[PDB]
Amino acid sequence: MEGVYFNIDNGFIEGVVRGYRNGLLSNNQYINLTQCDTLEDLKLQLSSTDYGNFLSSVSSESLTTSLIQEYASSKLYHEFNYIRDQSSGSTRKFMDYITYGYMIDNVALMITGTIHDRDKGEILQRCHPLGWFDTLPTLSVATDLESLYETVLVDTPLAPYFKNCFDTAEELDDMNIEIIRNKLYKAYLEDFYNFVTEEIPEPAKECMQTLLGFEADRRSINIALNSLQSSDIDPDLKSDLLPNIGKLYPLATFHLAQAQDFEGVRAALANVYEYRGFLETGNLEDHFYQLEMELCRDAFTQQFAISTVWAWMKSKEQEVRNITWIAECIAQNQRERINNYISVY
Amino acid sequence: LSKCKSELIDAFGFLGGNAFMKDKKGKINKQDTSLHQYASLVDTEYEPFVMYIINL
Amino acid sequence: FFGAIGCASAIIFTSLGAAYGTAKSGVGICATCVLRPDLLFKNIVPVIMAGIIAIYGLVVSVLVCYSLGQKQALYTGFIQLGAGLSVGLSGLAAGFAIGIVGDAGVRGSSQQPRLFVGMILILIFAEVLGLYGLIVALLLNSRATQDVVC
Amino acid sequence: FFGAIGCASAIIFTSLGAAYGTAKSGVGICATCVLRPDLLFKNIVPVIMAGIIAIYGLVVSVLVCYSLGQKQALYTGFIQLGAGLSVGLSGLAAGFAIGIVGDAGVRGSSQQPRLFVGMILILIFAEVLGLYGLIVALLLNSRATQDVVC
Amino acid sequence: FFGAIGCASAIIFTSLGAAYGTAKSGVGICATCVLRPDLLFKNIVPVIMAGIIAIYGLVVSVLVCYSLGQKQALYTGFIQLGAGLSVGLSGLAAGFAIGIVGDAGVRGSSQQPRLFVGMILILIFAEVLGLYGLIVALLLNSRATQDVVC
Amino acid sequence: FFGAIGCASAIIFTSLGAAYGTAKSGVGICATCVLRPDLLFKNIVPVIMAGIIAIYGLVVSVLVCYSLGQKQALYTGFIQLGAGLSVGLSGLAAGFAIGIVGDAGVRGSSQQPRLFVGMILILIFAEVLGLYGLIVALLLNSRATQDVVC
Amino acid sequence: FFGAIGCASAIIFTSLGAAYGTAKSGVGICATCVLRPDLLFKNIVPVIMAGIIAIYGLVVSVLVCYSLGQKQALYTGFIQLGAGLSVGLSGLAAGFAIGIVGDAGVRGSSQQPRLFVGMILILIFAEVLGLYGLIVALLLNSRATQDVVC
Amino acid sequence: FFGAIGCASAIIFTSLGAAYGTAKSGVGICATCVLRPDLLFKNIVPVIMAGIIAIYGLVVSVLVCYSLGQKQALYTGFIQLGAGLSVGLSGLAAGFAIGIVGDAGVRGSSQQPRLFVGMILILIFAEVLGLYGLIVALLLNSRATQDVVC
Amino acid sequence: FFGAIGCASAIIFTSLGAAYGTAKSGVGICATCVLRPDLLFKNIVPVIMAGIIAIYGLVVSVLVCYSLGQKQALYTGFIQLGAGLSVGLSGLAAGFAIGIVGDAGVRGSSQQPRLFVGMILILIFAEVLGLYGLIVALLLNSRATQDVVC
Amino acid sequence: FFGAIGCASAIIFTSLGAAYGTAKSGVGICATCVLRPDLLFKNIVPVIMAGIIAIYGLVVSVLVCYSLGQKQALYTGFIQLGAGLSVGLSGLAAGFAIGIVGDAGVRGSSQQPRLFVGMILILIFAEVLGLYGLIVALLLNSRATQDVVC
Amino acid sequence: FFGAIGCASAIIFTSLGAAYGTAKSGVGICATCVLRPDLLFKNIVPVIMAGIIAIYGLVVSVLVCYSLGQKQALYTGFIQLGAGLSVGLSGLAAGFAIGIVGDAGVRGSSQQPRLFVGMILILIFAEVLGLYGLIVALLLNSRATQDVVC
Amino acid sequence: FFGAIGCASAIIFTSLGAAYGTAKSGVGICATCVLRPDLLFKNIVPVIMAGIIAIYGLVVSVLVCYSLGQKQALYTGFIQLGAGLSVGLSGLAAGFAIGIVGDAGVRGSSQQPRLFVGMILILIFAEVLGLYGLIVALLLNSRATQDVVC
Repeated sequence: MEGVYFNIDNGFIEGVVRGYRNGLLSNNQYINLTQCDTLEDLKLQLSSTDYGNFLSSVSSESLTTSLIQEYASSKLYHEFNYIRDQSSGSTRKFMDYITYGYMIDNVALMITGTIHDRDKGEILQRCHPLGWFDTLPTLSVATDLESLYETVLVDTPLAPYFKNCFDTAEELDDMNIEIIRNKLYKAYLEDFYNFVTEEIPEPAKECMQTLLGFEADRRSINIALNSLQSSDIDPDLKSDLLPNIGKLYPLATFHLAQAQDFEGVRAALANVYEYRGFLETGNLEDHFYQLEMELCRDAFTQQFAISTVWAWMKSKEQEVRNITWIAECIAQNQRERINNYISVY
Repeated sequence: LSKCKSELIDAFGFLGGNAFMKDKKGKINKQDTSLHQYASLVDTEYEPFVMYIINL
Repeated sequence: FFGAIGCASAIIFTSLGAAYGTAKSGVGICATCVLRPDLLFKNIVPVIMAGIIAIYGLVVSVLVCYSLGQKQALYTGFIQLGAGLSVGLSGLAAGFAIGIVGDAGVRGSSQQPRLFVGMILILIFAEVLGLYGLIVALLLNSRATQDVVC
Repeated sequence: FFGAIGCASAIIFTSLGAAYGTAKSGVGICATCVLRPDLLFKNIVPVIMAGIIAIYGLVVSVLVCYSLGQKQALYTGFIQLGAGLSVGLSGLAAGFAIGIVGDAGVRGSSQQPRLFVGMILILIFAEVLGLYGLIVALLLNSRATQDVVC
Repeated sequence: FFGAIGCASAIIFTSLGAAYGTAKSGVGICATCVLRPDLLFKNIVPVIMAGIIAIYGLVVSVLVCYSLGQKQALYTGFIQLGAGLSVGLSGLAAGFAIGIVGDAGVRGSSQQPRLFVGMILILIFAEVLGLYGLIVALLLNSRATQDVVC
Repeated sequence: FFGAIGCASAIIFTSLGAAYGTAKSGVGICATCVLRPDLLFKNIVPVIMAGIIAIYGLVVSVLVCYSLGQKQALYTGFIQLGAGLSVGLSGLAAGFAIGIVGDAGVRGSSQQPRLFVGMILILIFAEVLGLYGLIVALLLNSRATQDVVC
Repeated sequence: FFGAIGCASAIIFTSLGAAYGTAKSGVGICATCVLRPDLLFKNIVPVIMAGIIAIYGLVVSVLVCYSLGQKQALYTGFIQLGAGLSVGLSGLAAGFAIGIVGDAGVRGSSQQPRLFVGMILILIFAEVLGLYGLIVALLLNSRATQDVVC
Repeated sequence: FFGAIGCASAIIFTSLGAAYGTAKSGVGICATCVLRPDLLFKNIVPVIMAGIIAIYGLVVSVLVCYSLGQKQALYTGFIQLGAGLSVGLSGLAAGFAIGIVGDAGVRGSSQQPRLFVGMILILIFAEVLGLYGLIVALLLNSRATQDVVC
Repeated sequence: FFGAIGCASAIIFTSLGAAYGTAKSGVGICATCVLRPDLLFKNIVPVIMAGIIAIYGLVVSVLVCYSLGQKQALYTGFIQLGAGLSVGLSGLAAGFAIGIVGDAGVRGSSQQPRLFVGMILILIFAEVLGLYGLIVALLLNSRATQDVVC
Repeated sequence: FFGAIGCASAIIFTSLGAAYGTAKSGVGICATCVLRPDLLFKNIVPVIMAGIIAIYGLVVSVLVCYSLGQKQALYTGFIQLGAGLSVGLSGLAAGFAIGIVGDAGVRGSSQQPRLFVGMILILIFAEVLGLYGLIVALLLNSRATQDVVC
Repeated sequence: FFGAIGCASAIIFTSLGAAYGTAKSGVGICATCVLRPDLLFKNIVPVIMAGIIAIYGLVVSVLVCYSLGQKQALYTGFIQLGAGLSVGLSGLAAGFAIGIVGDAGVRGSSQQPRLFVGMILILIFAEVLGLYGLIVALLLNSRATQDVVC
Repeated sequence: FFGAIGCASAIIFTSLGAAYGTAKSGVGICATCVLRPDLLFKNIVPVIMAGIIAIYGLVVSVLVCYSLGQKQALYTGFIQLGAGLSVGLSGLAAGFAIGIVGDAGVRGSSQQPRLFVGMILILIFAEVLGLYGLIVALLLNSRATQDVVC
């Protein structure tokens, strides 16, 4: 069930994550942060949080875009990067995978961007496994498939990118930018489930398990909405096939994920859930954030568990994007859009 | 082809100069590595006398 | 005989309980320190709970030594063995509780050091699992000697 | 003989029961308490349900202890053993029911503090198992005294 | 001798079984109640299915106890033993089944609170197993009558 | 003797099988019930299907109970014991199969009314194994028994 | 005696085989039916292909029942024992095999209605172990029996 | 006796070997059948290869029966036990290898139809292992047939 | 006694060994052949390395057969045992080596046609063992037979 | 002689404990030094705290070894043997706790070495669990040494 | 007897080690061979090492084989026993070490020709175990049968 | 006798220890040699640290080997047995430590030339363990041996 814990590494991680809870950002924290219009009030409310620690250090009243980026560097290295080193066992492996999972999509965007000329070393904010001076620039400068192998071998544990990289070598998706990204997202859901499957005899997942399944579902719907108005290229991998065994099946998830907008799969997907799969971009985005963020907050009550660490990473990316949206608007005297509409962030 | 490439290299390579002479003999057609494939363009290795291999 | 084994069984289980306790807790202390290094005075206290389990354990063991019959019997052994067990695994069972409640409690201490005291109270509730076994154990040791020595 | 290990069984398995229970809830308790600091008072009452199985367990031990005579047979041993088993393992399983709900019940209190008392009634139902074993153990214990096969 | 252990067998498995049902179901109750706390009355009906199993066991157990004679042969033994077993392990499986359904049916309640009558129906079907085992065990004892199974 | 254990094993394994079945079948039925709330009548026929093995079992056990004596030999014992196993295990396997097919098959019911009869048909293939197991047990039991003094 | 244990092997293991067959085949069909409900009549033939062995095992066991007396000797026992084994594990082994091939093939069916008959061919070839076993056992049983010495 | 085990090893193991081989082969064949549907005949050739192992095993077993007396000799007995083993465990091993090679080779069938025979050349290499078993077992049977003269 | 089990071990172990080899290598090869169908011949030569272990094994086994039939005792039995084991362990272990080396060496065979001889050489180091088992065994067989003698 | 097993157990289990403590604590130290090499001094103090268990183990052994001579009573054997186990497994368990906290605290150091003295203090509390055991054994050993009458 | 288990032990374990050593190093060697075709001459040396372990083993086995006979006294028996075990289990570990360092070392061959010689140096340190088993077993054999067993 | 196993344990386990060490330590070094092509003399020292343990081992092994009898006394024998136990499992424990730490300690070299001495020191703390078992064994061993037939 639970309470059979004896992991050296996961205690250490959890203690650090709990110390952060004291200063964590919350739905309350955001609700107060939107009301502002003056530079000073906003500043003051934020200062006690984990992100707030950085602003206290360097007191800045312009709250420009660049300021936000520096803040992300400092926090991501401190919260994620340093701690992994000091971990071991399956706690290190599991934590590295979820972080790497974001990585898979970003690396591809830096590499294709490079062919087009984007940036040769500069990477921006997002949950990542390594910093902007460890592995990610070495990855970015290269335009050929081969080099991507050689870099990946250096950092142990072996990235999920290695496997993904073999498939993409043979052109099973082409060089068209969207078909690649959709395949990497199918892969990202698939590997996470498997890593969960191993880890499950020791913790207790209800909320986590139900949320991971809903995350998948939302992703499938995202890939459909996008490839709509431009057709879905079904021969190549651009649509999600996912283990379900409930209402949906492998056959069902594939219909849903393509551009087809087929209702019978939809009836299986939701009946009482606010998201149903609409041809409206905005509405789904509001719902996605709220739904995704709940189950993670409830999950924090679990402690010294594999369940808690997953929820925390997943919350931090959603947190990053929120903060970015609020600090930019107040710098230039205007209100927020998305932050104002939802009450759960 | 493998035998041909070697005999010419041994025989004529000396005229181009000792500095010019590198051993990375052999040929990999599979994508497992990109060494072992001559061309003056790359700094990895060089042809040691004017030789082009033409594959139709 | 088994009476001697009685001693053994007691000294091991209760070590294991308390070890396990101190292990988990300790990792919580280690962890708390890196964001807030001055909660030590509160933090340390969980460890000391599991340590007091052994001292009650020790009295039983020594008692059993003395209470060995002449060459004993099959029946004599088994009373002594049963006493050894009682304090031992009741000892382990409190010790295990103390490590898990404790560890969560020091992360408890991290965020609020004011309602840390509420956690201390949980810790104490688990020590009674030891005490109750200790009581029995004493009574088992005494029964061996009674009946003009069993 | 086997009766002494029966005494052991009782106080040990009921304690493992209470350990896991106190443990599971404890983890949830610390989490909820450091966010809402007025629910400490509620928290105490889940914990104590698992402490109170042990005190029935303690009594059965005491009976059985007394009921050991001198140079018993395997047959007399076995009767006494069966009683100790009954309260040990019902205590063990009951203990479990108290922790699994308890933890979850800290999440319930938090979101709905009106329904603190609703959770309590749910917990009372696992206590019926402690009552059920305990009784039966008494019945057995009384008879069980033969002191070399009646 | 094995009669004591018969009672014990019954008291261990059924206890485990109830505990499961209470545990599992409860966890689901707590979750559904954060959305709706007027489904308190409906949610309670799944949880309580497991606890009543043990009361049936309680009839049989006390029976077997009173039927435990002061001297027993191997044959008297297996009948009392076999009898406690049957109610214990039917108890285990019934209790387990009810816990799984009980959590799931409570989720069923939350989204649809008018098919509440239909979830209750699902549950009763897994109680039937507990009953058929209780029956068999009781009858086995009563018919068999060695010397009223002494 | 080994014959009494026969009575047990028959009703225990089979109770397990069905419970397993009900539990699985339930988890599916409650989920499908938010897609269409009219599937009550269809729902009831998979869940309950596996539980009709046990009532057979109960009958067979009662035959055996009455045919018990005061002393069975090794050779007689082994046949009674082996007959119990027959009903218990077929029960155990049928139930397992029926809850898997049963849960998945609700999705099938829901979407396509017309193939409800087709789901029922998959399950029924397992039921045959429960009927013959009872058969087989009866016949065995009849030969073996000759009552007391073997 | 030793024969009844034979009858036991046969009727347990082949029931288990068929159960697996139906389970694996079943879950596959249930998935397919909510997109293709015309292919039911075809679908029906893979599942029931593992059922036709199962009916054979059941009969074998029923044979052994009739062939058994009050008691038999060791020699008569051993061949009957060894005979039940043949159908029990060959039935089991085939039953499993037909289910795994089956499940994957209902998904092929879904994609390619026309080639249903080709899935059936793979299935039939696993039937030889089972069938061959039924024959061998049947023959052994018939010959063995005379009660006491073959 | 040791005869019964001879029978047991040969018919259990080799049956599972064949099951393994077919299952595994099946999963590949069913994936592949949608892709290329007329390559059915070729696909079919691997599946039946593991099926012929069983029919050898069962013939060895019918003999072994006859070779069991009731005189009981350990050393004549042991050759029958030892004989069964040999075709059993060799049969299992051919089956385990054949399903792996069989599976991987249907991918071959799909892509390179023409060179399908290269898969066969591989597959057939694990049939040597059955011949090796067959031969050795037969001799051993033949020696054994004496109805265990003590 | 042990001597029969010697026969048996030889056949059990070396079959399985060779299987393991053939499976592991097989999958790699079957996969590879789709790139270039020209490595057919090359690829087969690794697979045939595990085929030769077993044929040696048959030569030692067959000898033991002739020396068996009769009721022996300790002296023949243990020397026959030791011979069985020898062909057994080399077959198992060399068989094991070959499949590992073989798989990774399928990449070696593919890219390197001139370091193909190197690939053979690794495999060829494992074949040394097959010889060691066999030579020692052959010596053993001739000496073993003395018949009877404790 | 059973005292020879007692000397060996104390020094074997504890050396393993000491082994485990140093293993863990080591992987942490080695990393921590490359990050900040200025924490060498601090980092070393935890690892050797877990090698103090080992030093006690040796002493018990030395004392007893000498008192064995070549002959003692059977009864004497059994107290000394049991003495040895006490220290041994108490060691083992104490060694686990010192390795876990030890490991985590050098990782604590790495981020913030201010409270380096607080990691150390926890480890010292776990050294009491070895101590109290180390005492009990010494009492047993001397008394038992008398040739019947402990 | 104890002689037979001396013979079996030596020939089993040292062969495993060698097979393992060869297999493991192979995995590395195949991979490096494709990347450069020029490192053949180094690749051969790590792999072949674990093959020279098997030959020292081979010697012990033969020695013991000549000494083998169960009408020998127990003293020969136990000396065969001690010889078998020594070289076998060291042999096995020696094989492990040679294959682990062996795998890893292929990276060291490829980049730095110069520091190939360091890979060999590690490997020479793992050979001491082989020596250490072989040495005791040889002497042992010299005692069993005087004159190095001729 | 029971001495023979004393011989076996000693040489076996101390060999296992050395291997584990050489292995684990090896992997770190092979990476470091291409990460840094100048720390060769530094890398070499950790690995060879475990293997020296064997040499103290060899001493005890040779002594007890030569002094074996046909039938040795029970009392005398175990004293021989226990010297063996001590040395084996001390070498093993030490060796286990040195390899986990060992692997870790190559990182230390790699990044920090100056803190080379601190990596070694952690290794040398576990080395005491090996020594101490050898001591305790020696003592015993003096007495135990007395030439052939102790």
